[PDB]
Amino acid sequence: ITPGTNTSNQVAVLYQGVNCTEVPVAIHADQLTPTWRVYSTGSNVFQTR
Amino acid sequence: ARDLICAQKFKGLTVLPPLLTDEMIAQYTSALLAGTITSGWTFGAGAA
Ligand SMILES: *[C@@H]1O[C@H](CO)[C@@H](O)[C@H](O)[C@H]1NC(C)=O
Ligand SMILES: *[C@@H]1O[C@H](CO)[C@@H](O)[C@H](O)[C@H]1NC(C)=O
Repeated sequence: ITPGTNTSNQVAVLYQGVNCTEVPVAIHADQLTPTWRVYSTGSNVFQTR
Repeated sequence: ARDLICAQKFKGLTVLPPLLTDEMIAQYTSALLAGTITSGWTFGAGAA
């Protein structure tokens, strides 16, 4: 959900059609791309439809 | 069982929800109906 490279480098990631509880970002199971991981509590995790 | 949409969800065949919710579409319809009822066709060419 990047707001544009010129404006800022901060980005937001939307995981499509998955409940946040059973698949969060802080799990050490390394759900693909081990180096690619968002911070556990960088921002509040929002669950959308 | 596991329904049919859930079965199709596997094998990488998902469904993207619409951007505009049914409630928002209903609100648009209600606004259009109210404009037509009160202001007639005037609101379609400017202010109501
Ligand atoms: C971002 O876009 C604005 C709008 O044209 C521009 O003035 C500005 O220079 C751009 N940023 C950079 C770092 O070039
Ligand atoms: C996600 O899982 C939790 C715990 O199982 C549940 O309480 C919550 O309702 C679920 N959310 C969705 C959107 O299914």
